[PDB]
Amino acid sequence: AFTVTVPKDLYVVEYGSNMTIECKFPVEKQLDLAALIVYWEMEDKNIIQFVHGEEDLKVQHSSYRQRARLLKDQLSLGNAALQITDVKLQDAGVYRCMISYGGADYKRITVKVNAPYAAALEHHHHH
Amino acid sequence: DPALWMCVFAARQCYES
Ligand SMILES: *CC(=O)Nc1ccc(NC(=O)C*)cc1
Repeated sequence: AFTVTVPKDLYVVEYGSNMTIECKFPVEKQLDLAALIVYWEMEDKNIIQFVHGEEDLKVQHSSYRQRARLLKDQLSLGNAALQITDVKLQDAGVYRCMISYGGADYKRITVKVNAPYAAALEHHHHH
Repeated sequence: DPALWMCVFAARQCYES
């Protein structure tokens, strides 16, 4: 059948870095935007709604605005790559990508946002 | 599937405003 896969189902990233999480799906030769729909959620918030070559900026939850986008040219490889920049703590949680391109499937991805070593350091100087 | 996903996305977008 149609099948979405994830190269990795757990990302661990540092507060304030940029992250790119990935979903793969089968594309042959050339992509057909007419047939393609890509969604990204995490928890109870809408990240990406890519329907027929157009990404409706209005459906995006406000905390992801100007800060999370879908990598377009990656799509022609069957890679729906979500890129969040300057990650916050409230970006940790269970993400999910849903893809329709002929068939339809989804997969889940866990993302954790930990503090930098220097923050653990300050906190050990209270020890 | 994608119809359901668009429904839920619509529902949450409404709530958020
Ligand atoms: C299928 C579908 O689109 N359902 C749906 C439910 C509610 C809303 N709007 C609000 O909740 C404001 C849109 C679509």
